Amino acid sequence: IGTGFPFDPHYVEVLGERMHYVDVGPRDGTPVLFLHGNPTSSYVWRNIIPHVAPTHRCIAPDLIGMGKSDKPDLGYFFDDHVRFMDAFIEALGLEEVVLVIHDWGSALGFHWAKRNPERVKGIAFMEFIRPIPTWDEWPEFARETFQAFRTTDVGRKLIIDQNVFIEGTLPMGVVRPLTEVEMDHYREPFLNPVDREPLWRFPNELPIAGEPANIVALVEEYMDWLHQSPVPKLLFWGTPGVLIPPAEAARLAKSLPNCKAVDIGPGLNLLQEDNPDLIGSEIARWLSTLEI
Ligand SMILES: *CCCCCCOCCOCCNC(=O)c1ccc(C(=O)O)c(-c2c3ccc(=[N+](C)C)cc-3oc3cc(N(C)C)ccc23)c1
Ligand SMILES: [Cl-]
Repeated sequence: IGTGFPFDPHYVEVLGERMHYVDVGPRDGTPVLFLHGNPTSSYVWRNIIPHVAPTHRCIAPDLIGMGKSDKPDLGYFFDDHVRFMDAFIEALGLEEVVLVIHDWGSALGFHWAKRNPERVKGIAFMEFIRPIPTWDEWPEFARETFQAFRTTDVGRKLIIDQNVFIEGTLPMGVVRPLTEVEMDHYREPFLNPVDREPLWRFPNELPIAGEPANIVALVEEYMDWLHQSPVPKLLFWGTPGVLIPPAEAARLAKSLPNCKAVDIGPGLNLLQEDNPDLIGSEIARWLSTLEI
């Protein structure tokens, strides 16, 4: 499994800030837009892109506050990410896209697609944001720790002051051990404790047991859109999962129109880090089939 990130940095000014993005592959045709989540960056896609890039343009931004993108003194609410991602997509002139999305990047991508349904030609997704109706549907092993994260004093202490989302949660979201290079590359954006705001606001945004009500609503709205859309869909899932347990993956593979579902083997949240070969191969192949 490659630890390298052999992509030249590109930057675009967005709302007066700058965002970093990978942009590889051919200049024409429909681009594939890869959206990471918490607490990753475009780095999470490094072993998936090289399988897609021979045939398609691959664009992988770092969310505002993350990666190599700028770090303005925001609250990094989901609304903030929405604003910056809408503006990134316009600043690059993108017209139609294929979306490849994960964790909070999935809330972004689905919320975009709902609002711009004529510009979305396919969606591949994995470990994605859906409403978690009660805390019982959060996995038991991570339950206590996510509940602590969703406080101000204790959660900030953990995420911001002790860097637990990077040091603890991130390796607990991958079945294989991450290597020290890997860990250092995920550490890099968050060396300064003050830059850890998004790492804490994210889990506080998770739509769990009805809260926060605004996020619950928005997520329900794009899940309804999704259930009704004929757009081609590709769902990766793993066992036991985190956000998407196998039973849920099986239900969505039948409930969503035009949905192909692919089991990656063992997986928790960062499926890309457990089976990037399968994921990149199956995306490249599926992309071919969107023309058939
Ligand atoms: C969009 C959703 C994203 C989900 C992201 C990944 O998924 C969630 C899986 O949740 C795990 C939640 N639990 C913890 O973060 C946690 C609990 C207990 C302990 C612990 O060590 O007591 C840690 C922990 C570590 C666990 C594993 C680990 N590995 C596999 C190398 C390393 C750990 O290191 C630390 C370090 C600290 N510090 C104070 C620095 C604290 C806890 C751990 C995590
Ligand atoms: Cl999160």
